[PDB]
Amino acid sequence: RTTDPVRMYMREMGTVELLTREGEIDIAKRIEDGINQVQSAIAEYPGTIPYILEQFDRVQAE
Amino acid sequence: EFDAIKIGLASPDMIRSWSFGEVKKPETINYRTFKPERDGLFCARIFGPVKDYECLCGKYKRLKHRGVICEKCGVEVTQTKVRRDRMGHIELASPVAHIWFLKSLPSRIGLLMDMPLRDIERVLYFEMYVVTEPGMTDLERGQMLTEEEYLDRLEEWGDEFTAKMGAEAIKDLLASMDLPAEAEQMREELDTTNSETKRKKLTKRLKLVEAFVASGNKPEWMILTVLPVLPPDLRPLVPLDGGRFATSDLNDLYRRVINRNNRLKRLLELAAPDIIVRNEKRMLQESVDALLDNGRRGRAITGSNKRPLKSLADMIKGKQGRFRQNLLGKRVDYSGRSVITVGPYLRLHQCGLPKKMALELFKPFIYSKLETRGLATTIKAAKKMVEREEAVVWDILDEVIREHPVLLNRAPTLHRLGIQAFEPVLIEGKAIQLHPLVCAAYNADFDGDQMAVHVPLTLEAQLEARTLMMSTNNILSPASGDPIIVPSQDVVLGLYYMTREKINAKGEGMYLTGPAEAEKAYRTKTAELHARVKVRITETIKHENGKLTTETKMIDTTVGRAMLWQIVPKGLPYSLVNQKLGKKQISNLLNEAYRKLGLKDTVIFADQIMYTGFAYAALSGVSVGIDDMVVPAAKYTEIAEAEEEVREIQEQFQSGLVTAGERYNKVIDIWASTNDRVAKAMMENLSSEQVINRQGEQEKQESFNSIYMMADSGARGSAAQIRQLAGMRGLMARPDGSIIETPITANFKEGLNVLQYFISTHGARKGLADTALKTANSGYLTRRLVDVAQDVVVTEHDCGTLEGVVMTPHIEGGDVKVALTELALGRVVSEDILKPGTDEVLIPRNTLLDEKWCKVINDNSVDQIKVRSVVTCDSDFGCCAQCYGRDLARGHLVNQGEAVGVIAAQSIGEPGTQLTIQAKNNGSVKLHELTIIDEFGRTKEKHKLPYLSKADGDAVAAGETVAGGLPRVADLFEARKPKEPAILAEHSGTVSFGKETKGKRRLIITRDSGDTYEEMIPKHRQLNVFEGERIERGDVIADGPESPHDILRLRGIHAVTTYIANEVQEVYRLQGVKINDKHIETIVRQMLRKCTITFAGDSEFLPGETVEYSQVKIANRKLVEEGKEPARFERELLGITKASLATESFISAASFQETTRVLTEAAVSGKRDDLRGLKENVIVGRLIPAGTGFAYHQDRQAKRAQ
Amino acid sequence: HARSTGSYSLVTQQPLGGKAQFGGQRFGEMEVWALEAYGAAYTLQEMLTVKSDDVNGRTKMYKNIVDGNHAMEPGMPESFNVLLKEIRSLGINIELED
Amino acid sequence: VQDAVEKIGNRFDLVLVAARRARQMQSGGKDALVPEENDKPTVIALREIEEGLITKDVLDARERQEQQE
Ligand SMILES: [Mg+2]
Ligand SMILES: [Zn+2]
Ligand SMILES: [Zn+2]
Repeated sequence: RTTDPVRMYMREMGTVELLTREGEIDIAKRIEDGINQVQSAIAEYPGTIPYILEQFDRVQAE
Repeated sequence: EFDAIKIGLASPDMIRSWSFGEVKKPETINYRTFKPERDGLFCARIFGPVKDYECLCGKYKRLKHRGVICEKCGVEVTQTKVRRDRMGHIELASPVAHIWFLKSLPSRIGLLMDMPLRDIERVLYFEMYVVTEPGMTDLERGQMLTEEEYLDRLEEWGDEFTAKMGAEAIKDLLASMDLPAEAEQMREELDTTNSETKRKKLTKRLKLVEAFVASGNKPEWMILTVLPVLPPDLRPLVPLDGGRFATSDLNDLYRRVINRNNRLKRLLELAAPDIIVRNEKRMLQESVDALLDNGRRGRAITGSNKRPLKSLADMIKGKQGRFRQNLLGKRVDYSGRSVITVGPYLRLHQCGLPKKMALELFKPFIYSKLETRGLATTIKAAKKMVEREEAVVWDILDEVIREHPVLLNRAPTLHRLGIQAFEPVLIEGKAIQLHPLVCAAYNADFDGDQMAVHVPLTLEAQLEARTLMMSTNNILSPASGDPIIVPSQDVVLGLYYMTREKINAKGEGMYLTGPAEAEKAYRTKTAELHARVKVRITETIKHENGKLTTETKMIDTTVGRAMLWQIVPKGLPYSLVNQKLGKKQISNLLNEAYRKLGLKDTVIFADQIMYTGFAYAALSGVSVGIDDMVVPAAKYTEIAEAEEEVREIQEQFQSGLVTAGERYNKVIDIWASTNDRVAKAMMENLSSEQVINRQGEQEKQESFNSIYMMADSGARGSAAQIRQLAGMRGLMARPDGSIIETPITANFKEGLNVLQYFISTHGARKGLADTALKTANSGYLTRRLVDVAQDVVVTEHDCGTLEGVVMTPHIEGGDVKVALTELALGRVVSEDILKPGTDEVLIPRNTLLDEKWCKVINDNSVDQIKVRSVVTCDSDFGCCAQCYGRDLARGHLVNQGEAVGVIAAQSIGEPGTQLTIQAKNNGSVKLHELTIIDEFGRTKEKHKLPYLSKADGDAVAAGETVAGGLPRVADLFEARKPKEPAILAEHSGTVSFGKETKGKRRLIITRDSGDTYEEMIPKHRQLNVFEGERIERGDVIADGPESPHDILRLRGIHAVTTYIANEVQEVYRLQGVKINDKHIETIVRQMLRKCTITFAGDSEFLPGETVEYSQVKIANRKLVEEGKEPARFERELLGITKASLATESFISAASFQETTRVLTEAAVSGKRDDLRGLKENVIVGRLIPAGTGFAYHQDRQAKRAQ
Repeated sequence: HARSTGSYSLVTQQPLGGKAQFGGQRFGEMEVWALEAYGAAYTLQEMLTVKSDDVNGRTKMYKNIVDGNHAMEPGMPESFNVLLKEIRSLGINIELED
Repeated sequence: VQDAVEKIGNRFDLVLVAARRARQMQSGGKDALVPEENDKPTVIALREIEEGLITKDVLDARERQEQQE
């Protein structure tokens, strides 16, 4: 019905309701949960911890 | 070097092959160093060095390192002109559909994928899915799925199918198309379909599919994955004064495309929501379409100046496009321009040129001669020598232009006489001096006009100017054959005054030995110029066979007539001069001199005529004054009578006897009658006087009034002008068309008051505006006519045909409109001209009708003859000399290589500005329509027979009562359908009524085979024919204008040719314009070049295909040679515009108009232009296949054949 | 106004327009039509190629006139090459065959 | 140019042959067969054609003789 991409863009973004404070905290908690699961999955690796340990060894030596 | 040009789709591999690198950044130049940036729009590594044989570092800088790559820059050490040739490419992140192959209706992508355009836009605009691979699923290819519907069938099937969005989905659909299977399916459906509309749909789609199959192109190439980038020097970013820079809009468009592409890659790297990626792809598509064609897809992007950016399509198309502004027309060197004055001392081949202008134009020639004769050691010495303007420089200039012709032009160039070659004569001054006799050819008058001058350089150009373009050669009008150098104004006035006759003049009745003694008597004041004397005249006649007979005899004449005979060349009768000489008489003199003596004698005679006319117009002392506008005494009394009876009729109207409209009409009638009577009285008063002769008796003599002499001689002025000067201005019109009741009763001698002048201005403004618009309309019409007939060149001598056109004198009532001699002069007969009532052959075949044979035909009273015509010629390309006939501008048979089409178009288009039953003879009556024929056998009356005193074969005596101009020409040449066309008889059969369906009526016709055809006639139609009547094919059913297509379809080629010729000649003859009909016949031939193939035979031709005619003729000749099934066709009539756009060459069609559509069609089809016509060779700089270059092109097809 | 040889345009490589720019007169479409009607093929080729936009051709033409030869070696007008580049830039393959 | 086109028959062929003769007299070392009378090579060639000395066949024969030698 229209040819201007701007109007189609606004149509597409207007289909989702606006979020509240609690929604923001909920989404941030989901992001942190995903990051925590990824970190836990990587931490179960024999080669991951030695890298962090040697990086700390170099850092502590100034 | 090259022989043909192709066009077609560009594959990504081809675009990459063109490119010398990939543009990755929108950078153009540094803001401090002004140097090109790496991997930008102006990169030196991709497009080449900025300086000659240098690189951006400065390490390799001389010619010693040519062709080497600077290992720390990458800039190739070469010339900078490579920046006008080297191209780049952009690797698009996502495929983008081409705007031309999507929005140029019909959409090629749309009808290749048999789905509507709006569907394709919905997919491209990222709103609807398309199923590409259905797999083991009920879905079909091309079926649209909404987003939610897409997830539904995703969760209900999974990975079994594939549905996509955007140009990528279109590319997947187009790449999986099996073109041969589609073609087979279309053919099978075409045979087994019973609806013709569906047949049209399928034949279009099948034509496109077969074009794709044969051309080798692939459909997926309509979707762009690699975008070519123009060379930087064609989109320059150059500095101006003060540090300002000037750029092209292509830079902005390319920067937008690159920015959006890079942002798309960034969004695809940093994983983003699908909405953002979809928006970015939409922006990429919009930017690419705007770069290719701004404003086609939607709102046009505008720059910082708030005006739309102009794109590649705008730079290749339009009036200001490359085709028309830089290819068909150019600015040239060795050219000048100056105001034009009049040179009365010049000859017909001479033009006055300023010394400074010639010094500037002929500078290299002066340098060459100074070097040759040793006055200058080097070229800089010659430069300073010319700049210092030494005398020997002037002598060198004199010897340079001694026999170097120069071309003079005046804009507009309506016909070929607008540019002519002259021999220059250096004059001290600043204005070009022009010979008066050529002014009529230039339409030039000395009120401030300017002319351009061009210098031919090579020997071929000089000889073309001397032989073809010289003013002495072109003294005949190519449109009609009449002379164009006829005298006008002061020459005509002088020749008229010298040849007038006066009663009781000094020296009347004297006897003179010859013209010399007449001149001696005039110079000694013995006799006046108008004295009636007797002169011994020796007169030589050259007959048609060449006999030279001299007779000396005593002739009653005037002194001036003998002094004018002093300059008449030998071979002409004295009767041509023994009369008062107006413009018509001098034109007749020049025509007779040309016809009986030749060209050189005609030129000398014209020069002497104009010298003598100027001299004796100066000696006459003719002056205009206020006492020469005599106002008749009857005007006041007649105005009083008209006013009084206007009062009487107004009083009668107040009594209610007649209405208002009747009163208006009769008041107009009385005022017109009063104006006519006042004009007649003024003419009678002004045209005569009373004198006293030698006997003392008062005698009636023609007036020597200045204005009367000006009007009667034809120099300037007419009866209407004198009527407004000395009589009544008359009735003028309200500017909507209505005529005001009260007229202007005052002439310009007495003067007008406020309202009379206001009414005059009402019409004056309309006249000016009408001229202003009609000039442009005529220009557009002549452009169309030039382009439709530009291909017509005389290619052979005899075409070996027997067809011809039958010509008769034109009759539009009881009097002739044109004699048979005028129509048959300069043509070639097709069959032998048999004398009526006899079997003898008066004129054999293949003979040119000149004036002698025209007089023979007139003497033997031949009514109808038949001659060869251009339209009936059967040459494969162009026409032949015999079918065209005499060259009007030359007088002999047309030479091979003549561009007759351009001459025809110019001849028709030039006069565009000038555009806007009782028997009367004794003879017999014949029925066919009614014809009345004299006893000699010439049909001299043609009359209609509405559905009579004498029957057929009955003799009738005299008096027996047996009982919007230029639009019209444009409509006739465009073959426009009338608003309410006349319904014609499709076939010969009996008429019958039918069921009167609601809305509109139906009729039926029964053929001789018993088949019944139904015709669909509207309710509001006057029906002429009756049931039970066998109407022949082409009979009128409902009266009205006749469509040219119908008369072509039902009656024949000769019928439509005659119709168009008669209508065009009627509109041109109402305004008194002489145009030969062979030009119209050439235009009509160009209007008949296509044919719909009806019976396909077996030569590869689909039924209903609009093939071109000569291809069918050649194919039929080969088929006849093979004795194997020929083809049958119906010829169509296309307007000049449609015929121009339907030509074989796509270069000419693209240069004409609708460049985008023509280019798209040619690219999809994969067309090939062989450069056979004038325009393509003009564009590519080669010689035109006409005239001097013709033989050259012939040699080319002598080489290609071998 | 008169011009033998002077300045040229940046893109079209054609003579400028106007007395102020010391430019050259325009040989328009109707002038070409008149020349075609006459049959002066060589004069038209001179105006199209060696006077407007054939750079090498016009340089050699000037040299030949200085050397008193009065012959031309016509070439391809630059405007046609520009047009070919534009048509190529529109994703359309236009080429020349031998 | 009436005499030249009468002798040759076609204006275009006349122009081509006259151009060939003029280039022969100007670029080459060929001399005029008629008195020059202080005339340009094109006019001299036209006069030669008018006198009937020079035609296409004569030029072709002379070129063939030169090629043989
Ligand atoms: Mg004027
Ligand atoms: Zn470098
Ligand atoms: Zn013919």
